[PDB]
Amino acid sequence: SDQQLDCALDLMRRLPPQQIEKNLSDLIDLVPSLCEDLLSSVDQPLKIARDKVVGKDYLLCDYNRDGDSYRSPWSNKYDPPLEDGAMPSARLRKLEVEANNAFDQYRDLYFEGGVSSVYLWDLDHGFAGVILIKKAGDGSKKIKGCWDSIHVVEVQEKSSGRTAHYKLTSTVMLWLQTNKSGSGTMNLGGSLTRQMEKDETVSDCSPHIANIGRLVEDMENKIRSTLNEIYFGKTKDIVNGLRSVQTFADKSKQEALKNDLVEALKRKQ
Amino acid sequence: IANQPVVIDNGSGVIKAGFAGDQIPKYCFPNYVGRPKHVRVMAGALEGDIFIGPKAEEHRGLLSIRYPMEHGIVKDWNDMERIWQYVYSKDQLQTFSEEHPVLLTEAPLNPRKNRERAAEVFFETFNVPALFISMQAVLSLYATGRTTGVVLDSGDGVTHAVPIYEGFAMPHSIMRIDIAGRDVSRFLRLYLRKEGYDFHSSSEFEIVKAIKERACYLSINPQKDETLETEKAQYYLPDGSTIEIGPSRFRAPELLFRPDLIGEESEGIHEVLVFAIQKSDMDLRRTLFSNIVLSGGSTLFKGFGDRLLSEVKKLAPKDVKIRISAPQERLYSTWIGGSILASLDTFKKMWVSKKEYEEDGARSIHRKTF
Amino acid sequence: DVSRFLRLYLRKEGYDFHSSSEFEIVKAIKERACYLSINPQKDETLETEKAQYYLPDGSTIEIGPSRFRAPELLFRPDLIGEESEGIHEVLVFAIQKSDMDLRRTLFSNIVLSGGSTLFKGFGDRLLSEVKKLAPKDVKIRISAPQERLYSTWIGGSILASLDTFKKMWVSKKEYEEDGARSIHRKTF
Amino acid sequence: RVSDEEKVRIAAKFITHAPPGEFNEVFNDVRLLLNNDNLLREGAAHAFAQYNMDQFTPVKIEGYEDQVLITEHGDLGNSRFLDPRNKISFKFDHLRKEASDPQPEEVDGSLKSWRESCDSALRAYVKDHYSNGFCTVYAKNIDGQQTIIACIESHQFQPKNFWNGRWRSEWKFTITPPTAQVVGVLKIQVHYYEDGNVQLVSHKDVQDSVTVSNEAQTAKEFIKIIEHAENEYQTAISENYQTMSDTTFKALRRQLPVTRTKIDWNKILSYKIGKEMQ
Ligand SMILES: Nc1ncnc2c1ncn2[C@@H]1O[C@H](COP(=O)(O)OP(=O)(O)O)[C@@H](O)[C@H]1O
Repeated sequence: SDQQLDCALDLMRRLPPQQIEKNLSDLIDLVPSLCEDLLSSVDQPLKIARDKVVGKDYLLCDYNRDGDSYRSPWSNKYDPPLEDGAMPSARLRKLEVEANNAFDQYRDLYFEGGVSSVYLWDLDHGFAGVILIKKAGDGSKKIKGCWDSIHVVEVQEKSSGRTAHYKLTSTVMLWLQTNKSGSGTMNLGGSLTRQMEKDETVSDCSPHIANIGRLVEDMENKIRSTLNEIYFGKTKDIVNGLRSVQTFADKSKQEALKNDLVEALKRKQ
Repeated sequence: IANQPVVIDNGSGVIKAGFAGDQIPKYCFPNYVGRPKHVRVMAGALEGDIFIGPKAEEHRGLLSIRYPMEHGIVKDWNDMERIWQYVYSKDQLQTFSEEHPVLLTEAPLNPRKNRERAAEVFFETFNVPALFISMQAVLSLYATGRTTGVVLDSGDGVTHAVPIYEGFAMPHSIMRIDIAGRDVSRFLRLYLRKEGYDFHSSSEFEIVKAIKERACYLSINPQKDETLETEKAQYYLPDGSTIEIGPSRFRAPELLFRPDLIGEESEGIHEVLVFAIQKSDMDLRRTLFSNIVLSGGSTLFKGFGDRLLSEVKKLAPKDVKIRISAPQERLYSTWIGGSILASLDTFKKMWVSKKEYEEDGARSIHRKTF
Repeated sequence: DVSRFLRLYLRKEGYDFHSSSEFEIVKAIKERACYLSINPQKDETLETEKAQYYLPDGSTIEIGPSRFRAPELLFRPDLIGEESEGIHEVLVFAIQKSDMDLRRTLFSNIVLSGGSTLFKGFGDRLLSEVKKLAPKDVKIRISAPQERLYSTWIGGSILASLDTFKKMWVSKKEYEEDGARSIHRKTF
Repeated sequence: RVSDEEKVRIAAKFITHAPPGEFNEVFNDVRLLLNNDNLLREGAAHAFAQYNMDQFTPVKIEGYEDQVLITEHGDLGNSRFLDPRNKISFKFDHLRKEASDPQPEEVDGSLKSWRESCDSALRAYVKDHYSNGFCTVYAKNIDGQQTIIACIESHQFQPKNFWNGRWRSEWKFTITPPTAQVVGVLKIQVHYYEDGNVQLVSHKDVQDSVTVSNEAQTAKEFIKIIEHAENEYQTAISENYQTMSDTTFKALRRQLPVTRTKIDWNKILSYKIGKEMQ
């Protein structure tokens, strides 16, 4: 049933990014023996939890999925009440609380709201973390958007000397809508994923978390940019290439002179 | 009229013009209008109060230099009319603006209203018999003679990347960002203020422009060069003074690669070129990566193409053929291509005739020009 | 510089002050005999009451028009012969060269400080000038606390008295290790 | 465990959301997955009928070289859509994508004059603004009302360039003679997946009216309303793409912060910015 899995992933690849959760559950309802085989490479939105003791929010994924509970980084507690989970290193717990702090600053600077979370775990010669960012559109506004970001980062620290090897994998799951009069309703799905790795020197002024912050910042700038120009301009190009606004036989004139100049440019070769 | 056509390049900082057929243009003057600051008292002083060309360059100490074209757009049509009249004055053409064909370049993706008002000016004020408008990229590839390629030119007001296929600019993949050499000059002025040598005057701003054009190079290492302590290469002011530039002669041209230094939501020139090629189809990426021409005046920095090659290696796909050509006639590639497109026999049908415009309007030009 | 230009105008009045220890008397005159005209030109086309002034020497100086045109320099540095801008243009350009999403918030919060903001009719003229340069129907609000001379010092007293200041300074050891680059590194 | 009757709703859900030009691939990924061709045979057959009747599927007519469109508004049961052009009935295999039985449809006669009239005017319009367009006009005396259901469809299926797109357009030319409230819809679905995944889904609920003055006048006038709304809609869509870096995305994620600078991570981590003080 391995070909069945390949076609299943391609089906999710071509599936409409509006009902990712429901249709993923449906596809799992086909072959439930292949269920938690798909929940590793099928990108879907996030789940907002609620830290009761702190009064914050924290997102849900597999990295915080300790057993079947979730480690709330604002409290380092598990919900459902599992007092047998895998607590992170106390060292990494302090590094994680400052990580959550720095990314709250990051999130507030670019997203001006939204929910974020940064979990962490070990490595033999380093550590690794995940960065969840979920920005839903302004509910008051008509723009029904939902920015979703997941950043798999793996700090492969070298021997000593404080130089590292920062491996990072990201993912953006966009969502957009406008109920504008000129467009009626213009829905706009979309999703990206990239990888980047750099070896920035670690120091007392340049900790690991700062290097990760620069990488996440650059990565999201590239993804948002890349999206907006390449992919969205590509869609605009497709709509313009399908139907043209200019009347034909006028386009035959401009394309006529265009082919004339094609002959002119390829005439003096 | 059956006479030689006049090719005009509306440079954002340096307007280049002259009759077609000529290879190198013999009439080049900057794009600004200066008015006298001080009050004239003595009789027999200068006459005119509006200086353009070499007169403005000689009397910089009197004129309050202002620009009429910022970021490709025209913000003062009176000044552009005066500069267009100066092109036909007794120092650049010594002819009329109503008895010759006229070729006018423009930056790509410009607003419709600019072409509209330019047509209004060139057809009502000047009674131009033949007027044709074009881009500043098509002409550069025409001058280089290549067929397909990506034009990365940088004027004093814009840096646009245009992938051209067989002599035509694909409108579906033109990239344009409002950043250029003038903004680098302003950024450079800010660093000079951060060094002591502050030049807070427009008549003194061209000295900063000369500093940009003479002692500014791009650094390959964005951090090792940043942490250096250079030899502080001196520069002589136009009076006899000295400026120890130091650590700001390279940070100032870095604006063209990251516009975050000025705080503007855009992308660097290398990223602009990457997106300009990736917006196009797969069928030409291998050829466009091997066909890049660095036109434009602002692309003359010492080490611009080298750092571009390094950044494209960091952004383009796996070890693809990255060929970037550096023509020595970079400053006038667009004008040379203008002479090429103007001296064509087929050119007798692309210009919008005077009667057509006067009886139809600019909409007819938009339905006819390209 | 306003005092310097005032010295020039006092010379044009006829009273000469050129000694270095007399330039201070010119500063004293700027501090207690100048004001800002609301209308910059309508008041210039009139003859004021020409109030007197008592020098430390005991003489008497009638100023006249050299009291409102002297601090006019701040709003027009053409009088000194310079292509710079006025104060109002510094505010409007500082606000407009920012994110468009913060312009209203910045126009609703303007704070003055520094001793030159103590002239009579300063804030009122600044409001008029900014209204002429700001876009229509945007609430402009200029605050002017009573400690404009002590604003930066009181702010220093609040900032340095915090526990985060320990981590905000530059230690002597650090300066001996890195050098001036450590200061430019931790300049904020 | 899930029953078999729910698999019909599952396959229907996967076919009714298949992007244009990618139906066969959804079929392969559902054939090699549902494992019972009988269940998806009946259920998915109805789903195929839906997916091919709603999206104005391009069907080839081998006799007259026209490539007519199958619109939901015309059928006689066993894929017996009535081709208005050439007055021929036809069967069609939704999977084979090949029509069958070009029997010369003995149409009862509803608005055949309007059918080819507005069809002709729309053929001119399609040949004017649509590159690979296709027109089809259904004439029907629906529930005691004469109507024209002019449909427009254009598409580009380029799998080598990893994209698709199918401009679909319907115009219920309600022939309510005193006031033809021509209300239709222009739904668009565009997919692009080169090194990623992007889907554009839109539609404009066009609403316009005109009195049915004459036939040729309302034919070309129907084209006038059509050219108006379509030029308007395509242009407006392009400018929505133009104003997206600063408005829609800024609702989601800004390009640069409100301070227009990068993040001094060394500053935030080294000390608290003064957020504790207000
Ligand atoms: N040696 C140089 N180094 C850096 N910039 C230069 C040099 N020489 C000329 N320039 C730049 O050339 C620019 C002129 O723009 P230009 O390309 O002439 O506009 P256009 O291409 O629209 O005519 C100025 O910004 C100036 O900074």
